[PDB]
Amino acid sequence: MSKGTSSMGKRQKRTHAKCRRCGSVSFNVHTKQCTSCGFGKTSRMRTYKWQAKCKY
Amino acid sequence: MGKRLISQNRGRGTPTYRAPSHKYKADLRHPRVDENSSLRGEVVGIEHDPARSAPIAKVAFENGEELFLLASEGIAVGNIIECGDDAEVKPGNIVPIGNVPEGFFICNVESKPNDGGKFVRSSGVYATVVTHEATRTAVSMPSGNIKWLNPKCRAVVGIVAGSGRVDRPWLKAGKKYHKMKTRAAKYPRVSAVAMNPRDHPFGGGAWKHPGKPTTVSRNAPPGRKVGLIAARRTGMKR
RNA sequence: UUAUGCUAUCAGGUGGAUGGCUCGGCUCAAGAGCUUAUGAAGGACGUGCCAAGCUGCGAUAAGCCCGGGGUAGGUGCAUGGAGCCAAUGAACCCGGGAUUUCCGAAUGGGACCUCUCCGUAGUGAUCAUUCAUGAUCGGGAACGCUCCGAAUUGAAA
RNA sequence: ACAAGUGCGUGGAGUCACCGGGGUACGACCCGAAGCCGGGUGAUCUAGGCGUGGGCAGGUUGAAGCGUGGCGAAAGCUACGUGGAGGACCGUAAACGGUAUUGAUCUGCAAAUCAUUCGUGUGACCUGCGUCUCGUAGUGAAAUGCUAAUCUAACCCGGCA
RNA sequence: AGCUUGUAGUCCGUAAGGGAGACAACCCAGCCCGUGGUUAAGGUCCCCAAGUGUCGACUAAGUGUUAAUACUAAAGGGCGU
RNA sequence: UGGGGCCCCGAAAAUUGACGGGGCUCAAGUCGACCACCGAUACCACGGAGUACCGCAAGGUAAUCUCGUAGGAAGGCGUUGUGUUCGGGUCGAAGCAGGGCUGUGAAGUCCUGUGGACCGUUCACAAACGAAAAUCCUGGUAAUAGUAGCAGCAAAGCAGGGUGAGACUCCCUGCCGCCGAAGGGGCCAGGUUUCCUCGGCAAUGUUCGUCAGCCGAGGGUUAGUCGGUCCUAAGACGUACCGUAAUUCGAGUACGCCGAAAGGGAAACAGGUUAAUAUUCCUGUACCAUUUAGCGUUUAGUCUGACGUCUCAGGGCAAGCCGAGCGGCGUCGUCGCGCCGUCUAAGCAGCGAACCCCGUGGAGAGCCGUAAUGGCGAGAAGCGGGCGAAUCUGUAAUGGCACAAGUCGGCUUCACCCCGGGACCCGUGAAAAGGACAGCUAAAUGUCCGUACCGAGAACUGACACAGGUGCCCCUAGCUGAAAAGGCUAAGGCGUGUCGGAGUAAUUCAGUUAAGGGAAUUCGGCAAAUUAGCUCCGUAACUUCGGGAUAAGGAGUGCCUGCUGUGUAGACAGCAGGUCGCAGUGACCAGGGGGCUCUAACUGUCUAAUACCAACAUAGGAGAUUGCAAACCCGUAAGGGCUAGUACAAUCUCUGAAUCCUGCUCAGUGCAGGUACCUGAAACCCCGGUUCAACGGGAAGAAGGGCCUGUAAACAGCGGGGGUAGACCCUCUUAAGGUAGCGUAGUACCUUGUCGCUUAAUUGGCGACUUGCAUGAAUGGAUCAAUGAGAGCCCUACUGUCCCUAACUGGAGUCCGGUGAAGCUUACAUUCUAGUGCACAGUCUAGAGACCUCUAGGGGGAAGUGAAGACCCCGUGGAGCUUUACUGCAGCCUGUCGUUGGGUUGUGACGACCCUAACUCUGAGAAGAGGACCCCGAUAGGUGGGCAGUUUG
RNA sequence: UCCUUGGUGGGGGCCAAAAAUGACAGAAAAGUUACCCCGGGGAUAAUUGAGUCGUUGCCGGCAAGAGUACAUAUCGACCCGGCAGCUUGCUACCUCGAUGUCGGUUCUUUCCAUCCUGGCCGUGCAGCAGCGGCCAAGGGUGAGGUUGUUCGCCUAUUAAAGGAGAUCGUGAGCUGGGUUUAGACCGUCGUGAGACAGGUCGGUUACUAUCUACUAGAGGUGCCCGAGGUCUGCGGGUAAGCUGCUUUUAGUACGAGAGGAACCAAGCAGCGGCGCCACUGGUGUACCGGUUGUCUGACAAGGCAUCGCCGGGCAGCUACGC
Ligand SMILES: [Mg+2]
Ligand SMILES: [Mg+2]
Ligand SMILES: [Mg+2]
Ligand SMILES: [Mg+2]
Ligand SMILES: [Mg+2]
Ligand SMILES: [Mg+2]
Ligand SMILES: [Mg+2]
Ligand SMILES: [Mg+2]
Ligand SMILES: [Mg+2]
Ligand SMILES: [Mg+2]
Ligand SMILES: [Mg+2]
Ligand SMILES: [Mg+2]
Ligand SMILES: [Mg+2]
Ligand SMILES: [Mg+2]
Ligand SMILES: [Mg+2]
Ligand SMILES: [Mg+2]
Ligand SMILES: [Mg+2]
Ligand SMILES: [Mg+2]
Ligand SMILES: [Mg+2]
Ligand SMILES: [Mg+2]
Ligand SMILES: [Mg+2]
Ligand SMILES: [Mg+2]
Ligand SMILES: [Mg+2]
Ligand SMILES: [Mg+2]
Ligand SMILES: [Mg+2]
Ligand SMILES: [Mg+2]
Ligand SMILES: [Mg+2]
Ligand SMILES: [Zn+2]
Repeated sequence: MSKGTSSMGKRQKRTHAKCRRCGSVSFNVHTKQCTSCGFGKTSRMRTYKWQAKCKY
Repeated sequence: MGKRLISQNRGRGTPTYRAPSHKYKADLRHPRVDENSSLRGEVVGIEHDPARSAPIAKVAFENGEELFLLASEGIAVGNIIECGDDAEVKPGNIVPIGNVPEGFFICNVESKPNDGGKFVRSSGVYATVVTHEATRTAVSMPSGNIKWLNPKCRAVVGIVAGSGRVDRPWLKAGKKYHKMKTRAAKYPRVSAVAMNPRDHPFGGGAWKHPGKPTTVSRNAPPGRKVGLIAARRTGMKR
């Protein structure tokens, strides 16, 4: 058995579900937090200054 | 940062090093009794405690509080358990050590009054009441230390049940594996010389050896205090 | 009639450069500058006679009503068939309203379930108070204030 | 600083622009690595712990215990039957693993698979689903192995031109 | 040692054209374009333009037909001539 | 005899070859001279260009100017646009292909063709301003090439008739086949319409195709009873408290809430119906829950839900099988057999086997039992009674069956259900909802979600219609057979593990057979071959007494006739006679065996994707820390892991079963303790200084260090030289000189050490000796039965491994029809030799060969392709790791200040003592135990590779 | 001189002297990497190649002498001069955007400095058998045990069982035994990570052939009255054979004896070459027979299980035959 195509047929399950707040498939099913908008962790939307570049 | 030791992983509290707390029957402690109070109870059954690999007695008291108790040797079903200072010095009874005659055996000793029992709890261990004084009382513990305890520290008379458990050799890695399933301990354990230098202080090299003295100081930091920690001496008895 | 070929040109194919155009973009300047529990932004689903995407709208669903402008056509990007709307002044633009499913600060409990359970019909949490009522919660391109806070790199180490 | 010698300066020409050359710092003619640091992502793969389930064709061997009978004065010795123990044995193209052919294939069926030959196959077993442990951190019966085809320090974006 | 490290001059690097079979730096030559002429180096039996050239000898081994040279064998011997 | 010229011997090299080749002999060689000619861009001359300087300009001079890399300087050409001048264009602008002319050239202008709307120029000015190249980037497109692939693991199709314009490929029929314990049936996750009907074939399908999981259109999923829903588990999430500079961040606590489509669980079955739905819709017959009403009650605390692994008895049943009758089909050369069917659910009513309980009973020179263990005056057997299963019987009885029979007996029954026993555990094998004990009758209500289809060699995942994985997850019939193995057949699914024809080489992938020899092959028996099932006889060394063991070495085996024994029975075991063959486990299936060493005890684990090992782990042994407010560890903190724990424990290490053992060294380093003396920071105190301090000293002195002691199953170490016939006086002794053992080793340089067995011969194997470059005792030593896909050697058996290859089979290849890529490539290229050239040339130089094109072949060459070398060096490039490198930072130890109070003595503020009242811990609290200590904030010193950044020229 | 002014303590400064960086035109500074990574280098090494030849292999001159005598049958000191480039060196010219690195195997070729076969000369050659030298590259030069080996030893044959070159010929041919990765053990070093030109066990061999070369098979044109047939021979190739054993010569020549040849002739054998299938052997999935298990209802006839397995075998092909 290998790490390539042999063990990639075990991908019959999910770790991210479609989040309510943003409709993106980023809601982790174990931590209960969307990794795109942060629903289930915070009221505000997660946005960081490293998501774009320094404006200079 | 060379990788943290097994002790640091255990102290962090990961699932590999956590005790399976749901497997155990009940926390063992003496029943809560107010000062100048007592309660009677009878044994309704001898069960098996996975936390200690020794029997524990299910005792039903007079106020109806079904409480698991640590089983001294010889305790049976239908026996009456008594607590308090007025309780007779009898095997299985919970009394202060200040009333126990010197030379008797006690177990599940309390560090402080109304403690619930800390010392002398393994399968078969016992303590000896050495001396009585007004503020103190000496008990010879299973290690050998003459610990000085308060005269009001309760204890159940007799040696702890399940004596002789370590007499049988393990004889097979599966038997110890099955014991360690219900334990918090990690099984099996890799020797530190077989580790790489990133993992342990003693790892690495072209051949299996520590390269440094295995007796480590008491003032060592965490992640370095391995081997023989703060040894008074080493080796077999010459 | 010398095939397979070679070189130069010509005609055609494939191809989409050059040229021309352009309702887009970028940069600079000048104004104006908050919104949200009276439920936002954002999202899911629905929504068209024939309608898949986008856009708009929300079971009144590419829409409804009222005051002003405009006036002969209208029926989105996207002048197809058949109908409909409009001189009771539409379409379109400005202003004021109505409707505005579910989630979302999401707020009666619950989310791998954008739905589900209780219905005794919902003010969840933290607060102020006369305990009538009220505040905060989220979003906003950057700017503003407070606090926490690296390394690459330069010194030719 | 006393002295005498000499240094620098002194008999009025600079300043501000346009077009240029060059030096210096900033991404500084353009492209080119391993890396270092901040914040987030990942245990659908794989490693380990836990909860709850499912599995292991068909045979073999025959531990303790028990019954009956022999041998002895006793102590004890002993045969057969029964018994169903074991990280026991053989064994499947059940399952798991992956020895040798250094065969096939190597712009493959396949970014490691196929054939024959093999190891375990009642247990330190295999495995479904659930849940947990993670980046100087986790896990590791320890190879620097594994942590989503990536590991002597992952991946994504940012410091970064 | 076609090695390494200096010194004087001249070269290649940065050097055409002509000639050594080809030759970075060996000889003529330092070179704007076209034409005519004559020479340099070197060659004149053919390949190849011009000598089967002249005089006096040597070599008999295909020796040789190889200025410089990283491209060319010595010591020794020969009543070979 | 000496001095000379040329030549000769000395004189041998590897593809055929080099005076440049032909060839040349009073020369076409050598020497001394000579003549004439050839031959450069030089020199001369003529005409022209540019440059340098001078001249106002015309122009003047240059034998004394004209080559050119890095580079400096000057002058121009071109693209796009701005200001400004002058303009061109549907009587045809830009751009594009070719061509003429000008210019040294950059480039400009003009002409021919096409085109359908803009485009230049003077003088100045700006720039996202000029490409041939960066393994440059994006796009398009070649050569390879009509080539490889469309083959290997399941070699599958043929005849007739259709449909169709078109048929190997689609449909029907027959024949021949594949799977048949999976390629069939059911469904989880996942997919998401792939499901079903109709119409098409531009793309998809490894060919075509009228076919299709494709394209287009339409349709399809119906629940009180199946699941979700409800319950709780491992474990998440929320609010509050608390922490944090702060949070969306963090452990714990309290209250909640979620967490399983395979755990628990209230209840439905049979038949019909559609193209696709069916325990859901329809027919029949039922059942469950909640609420409302009528009739009365609690027993209310228990039981059930509810439990591991192994083994086994008894009972039932699906499936299976046999005999009789009955109804159809097949066969029918002869026979009378073979196959199919002969059906019947839940619900309702009834009986109830074991176990358990109750009333009697009276059992010992012992009796009653089970498969087995067992039971008994603490009361067995026996007799009654109660509680009590699966299934069975009766009804449901009319449903479907061609309304064709439809009725009966027997055997067996798993792996399914009920019930009971036993054994094991240093494993003890879940909880909660729900359910039972007071219910009976009536009526109404039972919302929401899923329901199609695939579930995999084509519906999932791996880029794919992927030989993998997910799933072999749960079921699977007849014969053989121990069997679910393998072979042959049902049912069921398929001829789609989606290219065909053809039979003609070499070569190749996988097989069959091979005389005589039998490992002579090879690094090595790698590969292949041998043996193989069952019964019986028999079985060695050695051993931990368990084993080795299927050791080894042997015999039998079919079929037919007739019987016996055990069992209730299925079935099992055995015997006599006859008989066929080369062969009776006739195919399939199925160990070759043994001996001596090394190593590890063993089962296990391991570098997924080159290492299945002797490495890791293991039980066993030993050591160390810690009395629990602990040791060890995490966190900044709040608070935590170990821990629902307590020395028979947890944590930290070394060694690695058992057997015999484990010697000396504490000098170095480490650790622990003692601390008399020395050193030792800050605060406090005293002196000097300061109109005050900074500052300089003194006193005292914590931890730490020096110092002394213990410690080696702590890190570690355990020696040479001279003699004596080599057993002694001494050495070399900065602690000690290696004991038991083992020894050319897995360690041994010399080395292929020396001797014996093994072989004709052995750098080998084993045994012995061993002066050991450089063995040795938990850095564990020696040794070891058993085990081992481990590493060597030997014997037997076997064989195409070989002598030495041959023939045959299937798939490729060759040829043909269809489909159809990729990789190398500056250009040219029909080469061969030698030389030269950066010293390894198809392209240069000189020769020699060579007509071109195509097919097949295997690979000589293209220093063939893959690829910015991984070996070596360099880089004031990195990373990881180490440490008595440099500099630091956590952790830990300790003095002082604060927290921090009250009384007593001994001193001049210091040390001790006592108290409770802050504070800490425990408990829900009463209260209990410590207590001004500890913890905590700050500061001073130490230890400190635990961690960080760097350096190591 | 010290930040408004004056002072006091204490700092700052000018000039000069001392304290040191020895890597001495001045960093406060240890290792390891085979777990390694990255940027480059033929600016620089292992590698092949080229140059050179100390060393290695092979020789020559002069002959000092030994050889009973006698330098030169044979050996050839000292000293001197060479060739080859086949051993090890030296060097750094080519290659680090790789020329796949030892040994074996397969196949082809080349040099002669010849081991055997062929021809001679000398001898201190009686014969047999040696010894030394010259010519000669047509053929031959093998099978085995250890070792990864090259080399070397050993075994029995043999005419002999030569050496060397071809990128230490030959990995788009093979093998993978050794060396040169990642794992592990032993010993020795190092406090340690780790290292050893020490040993041991284990350890991935990628490619569809464009051009050229060769091997064979065809299609064209060129030459030519048009076609056919039979020949010639410019040329190309060969090993088409090479070598032993026995008999005869002859137990003769020679020799005191033992021992013991050659010329001619014959047969057979080893290897090589070419060809063939009467005989023998192999195969022979055409075919025939026996038989196991199972299916088609039984017999008969058939399917499948490697041709199910087993026995036999014609033709064909082929060697082990001729
Ligand atoms: Mg910014
Ligand atoms: Mg360390
Ligand atoms: Mg710097
Ligand atoms: Mg002075
Ligand atoms: Mg028995
Ligand atoms: Mg097995
Ligand atoms: Mg990975
Ligand atoms: Mg970056
Ligand atoms: Mg010169
Ligand atoms: Mg020059
Ligand atoms: Mg020249
Ligand atoms: Mg220049
Ligand atoms: Mg270009
Ligand atoms: Mg074919
Ligand atoms: Mg079959
Ligand atoms: Mg097609
Ligand atoms: Mg739930
Ligand atoms: Mg082992
Ligand atoms: Mg081990
Ligand atoms: Mg010792
Ligand atoms: Mg051998
Ligand atoms: Mg490079
Ligand atoms: Mg430098
Ligand atoms: Mg460090
Ligand atoms: Mg730095
Ligand atoms: Mg390592
Ligand atoms: Mg080759
Ligand atoms: Zn989201």
